Amino acid sequence: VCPKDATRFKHLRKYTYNYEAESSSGVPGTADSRSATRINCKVELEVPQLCSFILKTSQCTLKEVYGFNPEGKALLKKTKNSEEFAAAMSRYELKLAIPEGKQVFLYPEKDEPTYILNIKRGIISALLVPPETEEAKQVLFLDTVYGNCSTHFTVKTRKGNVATEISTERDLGQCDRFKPIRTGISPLALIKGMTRPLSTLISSSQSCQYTLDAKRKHVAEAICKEQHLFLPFSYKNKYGMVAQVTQTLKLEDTPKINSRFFGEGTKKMGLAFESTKSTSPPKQAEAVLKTLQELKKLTISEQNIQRANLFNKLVTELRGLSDEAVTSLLPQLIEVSSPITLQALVQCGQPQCSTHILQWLKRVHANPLLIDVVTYLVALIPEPSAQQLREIFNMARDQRSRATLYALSHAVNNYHKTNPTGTQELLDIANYLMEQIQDDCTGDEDYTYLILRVIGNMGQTMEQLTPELKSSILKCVQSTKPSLMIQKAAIQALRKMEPKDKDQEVLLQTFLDDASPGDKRLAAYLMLMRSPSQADINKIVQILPWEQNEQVKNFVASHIANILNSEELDIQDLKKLVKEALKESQLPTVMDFRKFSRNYQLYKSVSLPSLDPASAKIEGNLIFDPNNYLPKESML
Amino acid sequence: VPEARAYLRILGEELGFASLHDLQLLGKLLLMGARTLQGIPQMIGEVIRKGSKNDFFLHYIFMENAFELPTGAGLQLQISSSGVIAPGAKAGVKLEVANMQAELVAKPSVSVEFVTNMGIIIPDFARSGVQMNTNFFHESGLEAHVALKAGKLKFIIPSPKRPVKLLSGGNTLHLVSTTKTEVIPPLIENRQSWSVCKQVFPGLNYCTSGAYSNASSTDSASYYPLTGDTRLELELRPTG
Repeated sequence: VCPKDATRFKHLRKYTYNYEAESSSGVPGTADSRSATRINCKVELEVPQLCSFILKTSQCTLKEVYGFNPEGKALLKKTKNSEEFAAAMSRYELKLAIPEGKQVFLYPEKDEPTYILNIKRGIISALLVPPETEEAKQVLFLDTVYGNCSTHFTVKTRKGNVATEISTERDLGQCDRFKPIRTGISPLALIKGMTRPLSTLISSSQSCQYTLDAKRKHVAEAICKEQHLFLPFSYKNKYGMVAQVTQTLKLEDTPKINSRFFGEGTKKMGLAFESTKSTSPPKQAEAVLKTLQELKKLTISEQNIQRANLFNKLVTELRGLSDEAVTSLLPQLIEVSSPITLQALVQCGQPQCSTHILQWLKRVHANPLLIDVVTYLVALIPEPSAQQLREIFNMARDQRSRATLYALSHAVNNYHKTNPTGTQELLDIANYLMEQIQDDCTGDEDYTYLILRVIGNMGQTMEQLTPELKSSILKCVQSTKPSLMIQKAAIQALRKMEPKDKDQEVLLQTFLDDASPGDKRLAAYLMLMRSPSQADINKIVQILPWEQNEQVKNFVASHIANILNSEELDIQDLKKLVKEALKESQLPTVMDFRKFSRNYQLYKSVSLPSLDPASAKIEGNLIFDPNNYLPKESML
Repeated sequence: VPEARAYLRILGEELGFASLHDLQLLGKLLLMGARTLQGIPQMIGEVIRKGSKNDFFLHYIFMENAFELPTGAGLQLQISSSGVIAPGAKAGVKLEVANMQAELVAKPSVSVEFVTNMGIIIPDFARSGVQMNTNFFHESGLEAHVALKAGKLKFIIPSPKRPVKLLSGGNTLHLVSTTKTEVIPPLIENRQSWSVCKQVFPGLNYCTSGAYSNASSTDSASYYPLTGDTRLELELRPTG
């Protein structure tokens, strides 16, 4: 829908505008002294179809006031980036279509940068012209980059039924986005929620001056100005701070074009605003270093006057910085300083500083117990990030201790529950554990056992990504090269690996094996009961009166008696299969409990009012040998 | 050799284990901790004999509030304010062995700093802001140097050649551009800069100074405590 009232343009036209804006920050009292910047751009509005807008701009030159002139004038010059700034819009073309003249929707291409996006949005908001109405007061909800705003409409000069000079005036305190954006805050400053009176301490409003023509409804001239006033900490609430933003648009040419086509990109974007991080060139961070050099000088200079200032400005620039650059430069900060690094890290309200605490620890070469303690205490922090995963991977590989690896398992579990997307880092860790396990599962005993336990923790992600580790663990299971502890670790690994059919087959193979050790077979039997099949259960039933180690047979018989004894949901489901398997077989009578392995169980079901009956299950495994008097193995 | 080990699982996930090998690790780490401890007193004796300096400066945030809002053209109107204390101290007494020469320094200092930062950011590109700035710094430390040579003692008290000051409220504004940090120079009209000194000691003079610009009648400009790098300070000037 393209209403004719909002037809502030002409189809098949190329309006060539010059956008020049001056931003000045400072005070009028001190000879109007203020930092001033000039931006210029050549905009080529391309309107072949009503409500179809095509935008190519270039010639975007920016200059800055570095010196002034005694007559009050100033001096501008190019920077090192305005050229690269040109590269921003020398490449990008914009298409957009706006239904009824308020559904602002754009078609970005090749992931146009957020700052470029918002600058284009500001340009469009400057370019938005309301539909004609014969009413000197027309206030309504108008969408801008700053949100839905209650903007009025008063025509200063109207020729007949067509307005010529229009002043679009509005007050900035009325839009949706009046809340201060949640920015990086030092957690150590306990001042909270005091922002409301300060927002009251802020005044600002906008007025645009538009010149139209009753020939093609084209805009000849546009003059827009924003004026903020900061009230407090001056006197008589009038000599406070003032901020002016002035932009102008001159129509230069409008050649006729001929193109009956409007393209649209893959993105259908509104006139909202997206999160944008304080970004800065890394090069200036180098001055940061010489800045710390100043500190190095200052202590010999014995001057403390201007120190907190640089501290805050530097951490400010920091919060203007990035992550990978900072992790690259941090060793320099370490080699030059350390208590200062402590100050900066502790006075940092950014996740990256906490991330880099880890390099701090590993570069001061602290005590292993302390680093493992901090490893745990940060391991419980939610919302894991790939970066944190990388540091913890590094320090795991460097220390290879217990608490570190436990933190690895738990943090990876947190991210797995958090982000379903499995990235390259998971693959890197999987490859590392492949090279840690080989295929025979040879190596140390405690170290490799811990390896087996942690992959037993991560088996779900292992299967979801890399079944080669599953092949390795299965071939180690069906191998006698390692010790019994390794075999038991392989058995306990399948806890949350959900053995469907092949692991069940392997367990049945290694259990019905008579040469398999008694403890190995007991573990295989105990874990085969997780989700067994009627065929497997039946076969085990017939093999039971023929297996060796009569203590194992008595343990199995006691276990089956315990299973058939209790009544619940899943245990009755298992008892169904047990009865389906107990057709042409019997079980030996259990005798003694002080010399043979024994299985004991207990269930407590309680009924809650208007809730589910809570069931508590207690298990006890007392493995005994005919030459022992005390429980050799007792897992509860 | 029998081997026994105990592990614990919460909700399936574990939290560690204990074994005889763990006990051996504990014994060896206790031994290594003792071996680290035993050499410490010699190291600290050596370092105090060599002499050094120690500094304790906690630039602790007591008030911070930061934020930014979008602009009509799509730029980053940044505004924040901060109040900080950095109550540090500089010490470190060097000892000269076989020279009996002691050099003593201990100068605690107190600094109340406050800033408001305002202005615009152009993300990844540039910036243009303004800085209201207030410092309140005080310090009190004593200098002495004791040397012993051929049974000829002496207590040497060096005088800081700068006017050791005690009271200072500094109020200054700055313009810090993308790659520059500049002070806003004071007005020269009605530039009232006065200093009153008292001869309290033949080597030190008790001075009070006030430097500002009397622009009260000037429009669009605040009063004498504002509108300039106002400097009202209390110092002690060495006579030289």
